[PDB]
Amino acid sequence: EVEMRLKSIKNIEKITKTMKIVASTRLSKAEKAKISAKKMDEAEQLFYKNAETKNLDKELIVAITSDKGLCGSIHSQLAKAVRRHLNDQPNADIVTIGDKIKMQLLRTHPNNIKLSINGIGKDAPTFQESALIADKLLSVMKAGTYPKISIFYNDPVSSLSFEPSEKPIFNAKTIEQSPSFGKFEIDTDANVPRDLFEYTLANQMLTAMAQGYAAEISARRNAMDNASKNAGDMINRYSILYNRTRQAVITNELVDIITGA
Amino acid sequence: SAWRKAGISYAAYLNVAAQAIRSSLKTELQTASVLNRSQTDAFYTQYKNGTAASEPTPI
Amino acid sequence: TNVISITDGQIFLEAELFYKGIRPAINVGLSVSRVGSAAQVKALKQVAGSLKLFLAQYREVAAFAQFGSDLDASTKQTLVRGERL
Amino acid sequence: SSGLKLQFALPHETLYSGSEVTQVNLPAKSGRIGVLANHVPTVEQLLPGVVEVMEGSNSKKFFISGGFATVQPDSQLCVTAIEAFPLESFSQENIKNLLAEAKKNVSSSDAREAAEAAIQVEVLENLQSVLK
Amino acid sequence: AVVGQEHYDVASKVQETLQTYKSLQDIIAILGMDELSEQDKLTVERARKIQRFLSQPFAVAEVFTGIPGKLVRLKDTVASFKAVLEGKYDNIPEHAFYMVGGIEDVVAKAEKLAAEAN
Amino acid sequence: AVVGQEHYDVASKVQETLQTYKSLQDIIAILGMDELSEQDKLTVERARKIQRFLSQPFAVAEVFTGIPGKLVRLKDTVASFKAVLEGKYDNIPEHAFYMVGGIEDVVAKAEKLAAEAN
Repeated sequence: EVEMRLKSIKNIEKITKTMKIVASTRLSKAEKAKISAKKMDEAEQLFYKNAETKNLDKELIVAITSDKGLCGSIHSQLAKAVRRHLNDQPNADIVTIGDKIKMQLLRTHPNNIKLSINGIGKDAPTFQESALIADKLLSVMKAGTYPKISIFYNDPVSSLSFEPSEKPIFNAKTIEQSPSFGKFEIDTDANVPRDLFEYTLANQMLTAMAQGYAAEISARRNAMDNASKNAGDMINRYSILYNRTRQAVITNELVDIITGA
Repeated sequence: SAWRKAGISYAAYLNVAAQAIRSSLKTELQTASVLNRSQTDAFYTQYKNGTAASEPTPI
Repeated sequence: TNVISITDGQIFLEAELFYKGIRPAINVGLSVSRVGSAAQVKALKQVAGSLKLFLAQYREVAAFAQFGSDLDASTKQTLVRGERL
Repeated sequence: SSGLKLQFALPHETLYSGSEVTQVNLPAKSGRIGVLANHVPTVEQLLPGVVEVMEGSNSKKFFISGGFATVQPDSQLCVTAIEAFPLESFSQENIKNLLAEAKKNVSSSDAREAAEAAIQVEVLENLQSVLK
Repeated sequence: AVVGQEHYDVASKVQETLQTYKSLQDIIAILGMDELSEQDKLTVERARKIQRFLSQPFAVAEVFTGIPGKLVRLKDTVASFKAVLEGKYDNIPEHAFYMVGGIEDVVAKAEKLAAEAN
Repeated sequence: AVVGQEHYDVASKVQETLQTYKSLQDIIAILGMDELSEQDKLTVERARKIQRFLSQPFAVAEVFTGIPGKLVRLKDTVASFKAVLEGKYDNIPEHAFYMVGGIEDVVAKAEKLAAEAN
């Protein structure tokens, strides 16, 4: 049964290599998106720094996960934050994004998930797909009326130094009357506050989804990488056992044949 | 333009503008990600209190 | 070894198959028959010509489903076809 | 910092990042935003027009179909547009005349669909207008 | 036709599940329980519970396990296993499935673990 | 200098394309037949037909298969595989060059089979 173990580990290693190639293919696009998305969000963040855009105070619960079903700690860490939010704010509506986050959000509170959209992590973060997702969110159940909304989003530092970290969003009320919003002026006719809330949600969502897709592609290159290491170690051990077993079998055969003679 | 009355949101308007502006261009400008910008496979099925994901209509 | 070198072939009923519930337990991939369908009623042959290839494909997707993850349309269809067969 | 910095980083592909300029005149929602230098703390949602970003060199003209240009107190114009455009690829004739009219077929849809597509009704005219 | 069609099916399902666990053990160790299917994960969890249900307290083995021995009734055991595969106690504790009698003693052990472990 | 200058040129590609076809054997089944580039998808559409075209019915395997046998020559097969690589018949169907004779014999296989579709 050692031979079947070695060959099955070898097959798992081949499958892991194929998954690594798929990870590279998806990670190229995820990084390509995140590169521009980070700057896009920093553009409106400059305003949120130009005007201290602290939001005070029906409050949604969100998470970051692409269209894959967990990779090491890609879905688990976000699920823990989702359960913590469910405990803290049971009456908090959930935005079920992708599949793994969709399944995790459907797990805790049936009355929280207000949307169930799948396959968000199809490819790189696209501006139009993210924008349409937000516009639907900005139209579903008055998520703009949601006084506060925390984005429990991945913060991949370099490779996997992340969890679904929580951040605030400057909404329609919190944009116009920010304490340092006196710095940047708005127009009564232009209706700045609503548009600033929507666009802040847009930039934050695009940047966060791009970072999360990049981080899960990392989980497809930093969790399967650990699995590839495990397969290498198991394969070396099994190869040692089989090479020793074959040699010992041949030796015992020679010994038996001579001992017969 | 008519985002004020009966659209979806500011993102919907600017995204439709993006789709038209890309349509106001040939292949020598529109990169591959513009295809996913046009081919959006995000399937929106708003759930419910009783976990009623009605229909995953493309976003 | 000598029998498998002299016999017609084998139905190498591996223990995993019989443990996997498939009773009888002809491990189709590990099976072999030198004679083959030429020594068969063609009524069987018309369906076996596809049955063998379907089992072969299922052998090609066994590892992919062993990973327990998604894939393209051909792969998932092959897995469902092989398990059903 | 002297001059005026622009942050034109759209959700598609970031174009400008804090580069100095002499003018970034753009078509705001309430009007024409001709912020040349420094500007003042005020950020406006934008209307489809031309952003002739006058750098220290010539003013590149790109008919941009939307955005918001945050005039940060550091003479930083954070123009988080939705689309990018060249000074040459954003200039064409046939692509700006038939596409909108073919889209007018979509306007034959129901009420909410027409309300959405009313933006596209005049979307392509702006590029052919600002192409010069 | 020996011990019952239901018994034969129960044994067949149990063996299939355990064989699935052994077959997936390689990928489980190499990658982890999360990396595979939720159907596969569910089967693996049920199989682990079943394997942990395989042991029992034997009357003279009380020297080792320390529990007074338990003799599981054949029909009761078959029903218990059919239930456990069918998820009539799939939420009971794993450590409360080892060294007990039938699924009744399993539930009693789960309650005891609810009292002590908490 | 021992097998023919062209025969090594084509085989080098033929070995590489099949190895690339072997290299593309894993990737195509993972995410689909899309990831290939224009040269790669050409190879996937040149080799997976050539690897299928690798087959040939035998002049002695008459009793089982039923397809009359094929016996092209070296000057036939060598330039045959190159034209398959060269794409001069890249429009041939999936089974067009498979289980066939030479390159000139891969033309009729699709042509006679295309009669059923029209």
